Amino acid sequence: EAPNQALLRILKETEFKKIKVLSSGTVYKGLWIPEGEKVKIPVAIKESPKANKEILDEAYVMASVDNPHVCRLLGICLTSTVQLIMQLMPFGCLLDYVREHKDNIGSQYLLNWCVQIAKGMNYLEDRRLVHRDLAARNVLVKTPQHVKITDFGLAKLLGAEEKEYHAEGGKVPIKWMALESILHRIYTHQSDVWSYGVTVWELMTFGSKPYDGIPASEISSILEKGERLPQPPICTIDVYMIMVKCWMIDADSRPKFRELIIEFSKMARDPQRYLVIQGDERMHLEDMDDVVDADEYLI
Amino acid sequence: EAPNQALLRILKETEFKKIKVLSSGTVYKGLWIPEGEKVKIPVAIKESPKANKEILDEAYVMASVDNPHVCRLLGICLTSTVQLIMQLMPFGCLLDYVREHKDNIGSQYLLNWCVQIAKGMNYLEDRRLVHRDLAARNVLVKTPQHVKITDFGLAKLLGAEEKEYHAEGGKVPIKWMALESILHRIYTHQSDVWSYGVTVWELMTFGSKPYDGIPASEISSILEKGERLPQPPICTIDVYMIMVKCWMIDADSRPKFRELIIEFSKMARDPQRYLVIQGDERMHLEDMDDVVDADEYLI
Ligand SMILES: COc1cc2ncnc(Nc3ccc(F)c(Cl)c3)c2cc1OCCCN1CCOCC1
Ligand SMILES: COc1cc2ncnc(Nc3ccc(F)c(Cl)c3)c2cc1OCCCN1CCOCC1
Repeated sequence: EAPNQALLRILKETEFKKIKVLSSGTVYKGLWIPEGEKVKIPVAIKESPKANKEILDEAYVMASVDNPHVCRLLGICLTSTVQLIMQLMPFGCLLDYVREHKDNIGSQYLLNWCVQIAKGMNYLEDRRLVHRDLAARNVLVKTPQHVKITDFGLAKLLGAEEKEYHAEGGKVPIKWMALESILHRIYTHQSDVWSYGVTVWELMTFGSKPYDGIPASEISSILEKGERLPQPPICTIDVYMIMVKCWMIDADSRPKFRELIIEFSKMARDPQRYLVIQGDERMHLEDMDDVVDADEYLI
Repeated sequence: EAPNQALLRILKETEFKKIKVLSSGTVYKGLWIPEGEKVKIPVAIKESPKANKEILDEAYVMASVDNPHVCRLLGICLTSTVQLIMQLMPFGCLLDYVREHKDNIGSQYLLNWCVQIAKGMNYLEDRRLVHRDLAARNVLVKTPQHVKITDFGLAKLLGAEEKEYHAEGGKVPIKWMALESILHRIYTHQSDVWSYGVTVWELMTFGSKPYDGIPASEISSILEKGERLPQPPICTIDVYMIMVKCWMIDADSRPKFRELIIEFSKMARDPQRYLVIQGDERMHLEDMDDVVDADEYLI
């Protein structure tokens, strides 16, 4: 179809200062001070011919997406060891965030996160991109009201009139996968819908593990036996029913992302009708002048 | 208003054995042997993206109702083809049952069925649910003394301060419909009252067809011409008068279900005063230890 005219920006190593380590093949929190632009941008910096190949395929995908609910790549640095520069998401990933803040999360936020994630996913679908790794661990938290989909490591831009992706053989997350994907390694936007269902379930149980203690090999048979993840205590049947629809064996019977936006919006507009959470109405979540968030830095 | 906290139960396909076919998109009589619970429950099992959508909207409604006179959903099975598991009603639907057993139905049973059906309908009204398809074909017979309202296919849970339901365009049963519903596609509990009147008429004539041989298009004009279904031979004017009240053009002038319970109870307490039926005082209607009826299976 259309030409991909995204720009890929190459950054000079001297344009950015690493501040502290966040993780360890080694991500830093840091600042990006482009050109002589009188801005400083908070960023996260990620720092074997297979490895380099992978990382540039990722940069390729992140470079091609532009949406308020998908992660923002600022550029790459071709230093001996390749660096990816992304928008800093100060609150980290949404799985840890619901784990660490359960006593403080109200229904309004849970439902907003579901709407935002369905918007990002609908946007990927429009771009004919299948994510293949949607999970709460792959959702970053810019602020508690603003999340973005990340981790484009398994993602696939569909070419042509390719309607599905047939994968080769790698390590792949079984507990978030559509059954067609597990059985036949086929991936569609419809199988992203299934992972969306699991992701919402992880949010609704405040971060609990799907099918905890079940080994991945059994998952296939359980699913065809017709079993699913159980209704989270906070969920009304309205919200659960939506999860279960995401888990229909017939892929075309699963809701579309665009429909998930509508359903979760309807509910977000009266949150306590749809999630029942104890204590809900009571829950709220140096040289620095030139600081500008990546979302405000458009070039 | 309130959060719907019904539970929706997902059953494992191996937890249930189909026994014989009852109908044909294909209902089976069978047994449900949950968990390792040392119980066996008699059940009926019902086995295109529109179709799946419909069936789950139904499961949604049946899951949200809990009353001795409304059908009992035990759960769903998300097998490639979706299965609904319900309580087995051994005597089938009440239309066929009055058709097949006319020489044996006394006034006591006729009046009890009217009370039970008004109780179920009053309970739906409390739940702000409009059934829209009340008819004797949609009443199941657990035992000759115990019937339950079924077929939630057209049913609508009213949200908000919605006082009516305005329907779109589908195939809808004209002979059981309130005139507002036919003319303007408006549905209230008050239009369920009208269908209640027709349903009682089908019971009182032992299963005969309302407006037999009249085509549905005429029905509107007949009704506004002021014509109604005729007084069944067995009915005293007491009982007929109640049918006719259910058929007033002014919807608010029709009785309430709660009032129908009272009226039919008064009559059930002296049945031969209100229905005159020839021969009334003379009419009566393997590995199995662990069998338990769904009504006794509360989880
Ligand atoms: C403030 O927290 C983060 C913000 C982040 N903001 C943006 N991106 C992150 N990760 C990330 C991931 C992939 C990348 F290519 C790049 Cl460049 C960055 C981030 C990772 C972040 O934290 C990593 C997870 C912190 N942990 C890891 C160890 O213990 C549990 C909590
Ligand atoms: C013993 O008879 C039934 C008991 C039933 N018990 C419970 N439910 C039934 N139907 C039903 C309807 C919808 C459903 F989703 C499910 Cl799961 C079950 C039943 C349907 C039953 O029979 C179907 C009607 C039998 N026929 C149909 C063909 O010839 C006239 C008589």
